[PDB]
Amino acid sequence: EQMIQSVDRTAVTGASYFTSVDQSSVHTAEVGSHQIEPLKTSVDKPGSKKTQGEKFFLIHSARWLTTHALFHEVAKLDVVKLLYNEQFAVQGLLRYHTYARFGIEIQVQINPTPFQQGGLICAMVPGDQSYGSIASLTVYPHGLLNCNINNVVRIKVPFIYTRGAYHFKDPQYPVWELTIRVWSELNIGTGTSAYTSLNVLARFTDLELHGLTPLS
Amino acid sequence: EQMIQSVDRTAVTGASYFTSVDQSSVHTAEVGSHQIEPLKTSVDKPGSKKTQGEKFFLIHSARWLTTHALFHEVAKLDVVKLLYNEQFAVQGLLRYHTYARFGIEIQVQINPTPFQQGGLICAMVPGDQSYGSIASLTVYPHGLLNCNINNVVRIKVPFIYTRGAYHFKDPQYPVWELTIRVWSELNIGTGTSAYTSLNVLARFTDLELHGLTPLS
Amino acid sequence: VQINPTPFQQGGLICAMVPGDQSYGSIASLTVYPHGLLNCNINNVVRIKVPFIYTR
Amino acid sequence: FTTWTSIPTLAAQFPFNASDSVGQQIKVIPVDPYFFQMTNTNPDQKCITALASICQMFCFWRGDLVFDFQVFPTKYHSGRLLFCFVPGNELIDVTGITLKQATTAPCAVMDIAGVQSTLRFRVPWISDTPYRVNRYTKEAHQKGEYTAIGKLIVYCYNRLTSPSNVAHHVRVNVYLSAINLECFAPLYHAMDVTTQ
Amino acid sequence: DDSGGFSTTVSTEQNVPDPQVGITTMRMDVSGVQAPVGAITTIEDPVLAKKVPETFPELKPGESRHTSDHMSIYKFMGRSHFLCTFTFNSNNKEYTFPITLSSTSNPPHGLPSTLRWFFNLFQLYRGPLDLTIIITGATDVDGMAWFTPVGLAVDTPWVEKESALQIDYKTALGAVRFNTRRTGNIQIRLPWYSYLYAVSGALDGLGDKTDSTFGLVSIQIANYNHSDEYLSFSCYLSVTEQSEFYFPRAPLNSNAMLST
Amino acid sequence: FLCTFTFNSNNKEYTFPITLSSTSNPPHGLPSTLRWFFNLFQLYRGPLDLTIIITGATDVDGMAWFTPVGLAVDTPWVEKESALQIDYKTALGAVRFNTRRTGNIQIRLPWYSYLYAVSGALDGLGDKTDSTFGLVSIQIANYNHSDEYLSFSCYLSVTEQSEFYFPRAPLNSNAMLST
Repeated sequence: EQMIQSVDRTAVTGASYFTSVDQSSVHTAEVGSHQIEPLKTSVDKPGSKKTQGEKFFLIHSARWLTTHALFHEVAKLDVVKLLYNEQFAVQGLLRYHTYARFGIEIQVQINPTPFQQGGLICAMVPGDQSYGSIASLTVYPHGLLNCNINNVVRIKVPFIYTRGAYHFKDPQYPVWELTIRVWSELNIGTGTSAYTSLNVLARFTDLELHGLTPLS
Repeated sequence: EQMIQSVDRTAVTGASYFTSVDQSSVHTAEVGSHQIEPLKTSVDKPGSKKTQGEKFFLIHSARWLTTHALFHEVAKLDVVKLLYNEQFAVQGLLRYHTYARFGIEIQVQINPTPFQQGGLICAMVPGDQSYGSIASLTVYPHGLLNCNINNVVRIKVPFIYTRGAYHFKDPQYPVWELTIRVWSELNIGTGTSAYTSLNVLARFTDLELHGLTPLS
Repeated sequence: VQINPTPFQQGGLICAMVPGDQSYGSIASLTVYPHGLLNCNINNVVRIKVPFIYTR
Repeated sequence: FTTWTSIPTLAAQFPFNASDSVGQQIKVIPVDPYFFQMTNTNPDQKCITALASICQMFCFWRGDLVFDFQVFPTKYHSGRLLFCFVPGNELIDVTGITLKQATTAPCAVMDIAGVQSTLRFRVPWISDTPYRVNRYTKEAHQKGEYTAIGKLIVYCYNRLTSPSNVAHHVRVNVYLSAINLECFAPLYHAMDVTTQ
Repeated sequence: DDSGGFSTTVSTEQNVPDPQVGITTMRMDVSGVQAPVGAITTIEDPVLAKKVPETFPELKPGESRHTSDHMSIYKFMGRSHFLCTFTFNSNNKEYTFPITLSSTSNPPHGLPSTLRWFFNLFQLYRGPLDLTIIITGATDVDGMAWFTPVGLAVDTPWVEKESALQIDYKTALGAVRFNTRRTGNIQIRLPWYSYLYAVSGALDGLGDKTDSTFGLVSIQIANYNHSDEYLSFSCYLSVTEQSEFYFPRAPLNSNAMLST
Repeated sequence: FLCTFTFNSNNKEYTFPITLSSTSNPPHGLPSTLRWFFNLFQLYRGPLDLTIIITGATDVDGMAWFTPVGLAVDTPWVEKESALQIDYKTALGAVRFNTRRTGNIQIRLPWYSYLYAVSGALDGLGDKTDSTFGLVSIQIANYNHSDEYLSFSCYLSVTEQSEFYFPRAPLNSNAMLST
C-alpha cells in the first residue's frame, strides 16, 4: 500500500493587511533568488522610512526687515499641515495612511551680517495663539535668535494632542504651530543691508503609521 | 583659572540624504520622549514597507467565455506598470524613488462551476511575445488552470532585466508581462453557466529603493 | 610667498612652480604642480618646497 | 593613473550675487569627469581638467566624484547655499523642480561665513548601468546610452547679507576630484567644452 | 515568516535548468513489480509533477558509445557556424558588420540559420565569443580588422563605403595587422565591452536596438586590388568557456529559422 | 600611431626621428595618442617598442637601423639617397629582412644617450636637444619592379623598464591633433 500525495485545500494564506481565504490552494512557484551584486550600479543605502521620514523639509522661509516693529508677527506657520504636502518625500508615506503618531524636529536657519543688530524668536505653540502673554513665551520649547552669537538653532518637540493619534483627512485641531515675533528690532547703519534671510526646516522623529485607506 | 564653556561652531549635522554644513551650530532642544501606551486606540501593527510592499494588488481581472477558441489571447497585461499606479498603496513608495530592484509575486484567481470543462494558462513572459512558440510556453515559470482540480494558483518570479535596476520615469523595456491563452476551450451543457471569473493579484518581494527625486 | 590682504577685499591668487615651459598645458590643470593657493579669507603667507627637476 | 584624478582641478566658475531671490537656480553641474568650461586667450587654449584627460581615453567611467566648491568671501559675507545632486542621466527637466521639491532629494547646506570655505561633495554612484559609456565619442542620442549619472543644481538657499565696504558677490570655484575611480575599454577622444 | 504572509495552494517558481546529465550511463529492473505511481499524477501540482515517471516494466538501458558529451553547450557549440559574408570591390573600402542578437534581424542582415535559433533560446546573455573568418579570393591585400564597443563611434553597419574614421582612433582602440599571404586565417576572441551588464535576444522598441546588440567588428582594406580578382570574406562565430546562459526561453518557430 | 611614409624610387633612404616635443605638430612629430600621452609628464627615461607594418609591393630588400644622439645620421623627415656608408651602418646595428619572409617588425628602441632623461615640452636649444632621444632611418633596395607603391607605417608601444617622472598638467583640446 503506497499513497500518492495530493495538493493542499484549506490554508490561511495572505498578507496581514490583505487577507483572503481560498478553498482551493496551489503551491506558489519560485525560481531563482535575490542575487547579491559585488558590483552595484549605485553606491547608496536602500531606501526606507528611517531615511525618508527623518529628513529636513523646508516648510517655510521668510525675510525679516527693519520696518517690522517690536513683537510683530512675521510668520504664522503650521507645522504638520505643511509637512503633509505633495512636493515633499513624506507624501508617499502619509497618503496611504490616516492615523499617525510622531515627533517633530524643527530647525530654523537665518543669516545676519554682523553690522546688523536685532533679535528674533521662534516658538513651538500647540493649540492656540490665545490670551497667553507674548512676554511669557519662554515657557514653550522655543528658540532665541541674535545678531551676535549664532544664526542656526534646532528645536526638538514632542506630540502634544488630546486624543490618541492624528487624523490627516479631517483633523480636530493642529497639533503644533510656529510663530515668529520680532524679539528685538533690526537696526543698521548707512549702507548696511536692511534685511536678513530666514529658513524653517522640519522633519519627523519616531514615526508610526496606522489605518491604511484605499482612497486618496 | 576657571574656564566658561561655549557653544560648538562646526559639526557634520544633517541626514544621510539631506545634508547641510552650518558654520554656526546650536544645541537642539528636546523635551519629553516617545511615551508608550498601555492603552492603544488602535490594535494594529505600525505601518512599514514590509507590510505595504508585500500586499497583493488586483492589477487585472477578466472574464473568459466559451466563444474564445483555442490559444486565443484573452488578456495581455503588464506586470510592473500596473503595479506603478496611483490607486494602490505602493505609489507612496514608488513616486519618491526612481531606480528599484524587486521580486514579483503573482497570484491568479479564477472560479469554475464543476459542470464546465476547459483549461487556461498564465505565463510570466519577459521581453517579448516574439517568434517563440505558444506550444513551448511551459519553459516559462507559468500556471496551468483546470476545471477539475483547483482554481487558485500563485507564481513566484525573479527580476529578469539587462541593466542593474529599473527606471520608472523612462523604462528601457518592461521587465515582466503576463498573457492568458485559451489552454482548452470552455464547453458547457444546456443551462450551465457559459462563463467563469478571473482575477490577477500581484505584490512585490524583497524591495529595494534608490534615487530619490524632488519632482513628481 | 608673502602677500597681505585687508579682510574687506575678496579674491584669490595662485603661485605655481613650473619647470620647462608655459606650453599648451592647461591653466585650469595647474594644481598638478606643487603650487600655492592664496585667499582673502584664511591666510596670507605660504611656503613651497620643490626639488631639482632637470634632464642632465 | 590615479595621479591626475584625486587631486582637485578647477572645472567651472560661478559667482553668487546678493541681488537674487531665494531658490533661484545659479548653475547646474552635469556630474561627470568630462565636464570643463574654462578657456584661455593668452595662450589660445581650451582649458581641460586633469580628470577630463584621463577618462576621455575610455568608453566607460565609474567612481565617486568629489566636487570641491571653494567660495571666496570675506569673513562677514553671510548666508547659505544648496548643492542638490539629482541623479539619473544627463537630461531630465531638473530646472522645473522647485526648491522645496528639491528638499526631497538628499543634499547639503553650507554657511558662507565660518572658519573654512571649501565643501567636498562626494557624489554617489547612482546609475541604472554599472558604468557609463562615452556617448560624446558617438554623435547620436539613444535611450540606454548616456553621459552622466545625474545633475547638480546650485540653488540660492539664503540671501547674501554684507555691508557696503565689502563686495556684493562671492565667486565659487568648482574643483573636480574623485575617489575609487575606474575606467576601461580604451580609445582616443578629445573632449569639447560643455557650453552650459 | 519573512514577509508576514502565507501560502495554501502548492505552486512556486518553476523550470530550474539542468535536471539531468544527458550522456547515458548507470547511476536490474527500473520498474515492474511495484505498481506505477509515477504514471498517473497531478500536473497542476508541481511537486506531483516532479515524480519519477514509469508505465512499464523496464530495466537498465546500459552505457553510451562516445565519451564526448554531445549534449553540453560548451562542446556542442564548439563547432563554428555561419554569421555573414561580404566582398570588396574598390580601393580602401571600409566594411562594417555588427553582431545583432535580435530575432527581428532576418538573415543575411543579422543572425543566420544556427545563430538565430540558438541565441534566441534564452533571455539574458553574458560572456565573450569566438569568431573564425576565412580569407578567400585575391591575394596580397593588406587590410585591418578592429572591434568597437557600444557607445563609441563607428561607421555605418552593413555598408561598404570609404572610411570616415581616422587611424589614431583605430590604433588606440585595438586592431590587427596581417596580409593575405602570410597566414590567411583569424580565430579571434570578441571582447565583452559594455557598461550594461548583459544582452538579450528578443526585445521591442529602443531596448531592441540597444540592449540586444553588444559588439561590432568593422574592416577596412588596402592594396586591394591589382588585376581584377574578387576578395571574399566570410564570418563564422564560435563559443568560449567564460560565457553563461540565463532564463531558458521557448524556442523559435519553424518559420523564423531561416537558413542561408 | 607614429608616422607613415612611402617609397618612390631605387635605394631611397628615409629618416624619421622620435621627437617628444609638443611643438612638433603631426605628421612631422607626435600624432594623436603620443602627443597627449608623452606631454603628460616632464621627465622620461626608458626603452620603447615600435611595431611597423610592410604594406604594398612585395620582394623589397631594405634595411632599418637606429642611430643615437651625437652620432651622425641623414636628414629627418626627408626621402633622399643615402650619403652614409655601409660600414657605418653595419657597425652600429640594423636588421636584414625581405617583405616576403615575415612582413613584420616589433623592435625595442635602445636608450642610447650620454644625457640622463628626456623631456616633453622645452624651449630654445633645449627643446631640439633634450626632448629627442632616438631616431630610426631606413634605406631600401630592390624597390621597385612593375609599379606598385610600398607603404610603411610606424606604431609605437611601451615596455616595462621605463619609469615616469613629475606629473604635468595635460594638454588642451586644441593641440591634441589627430591623424
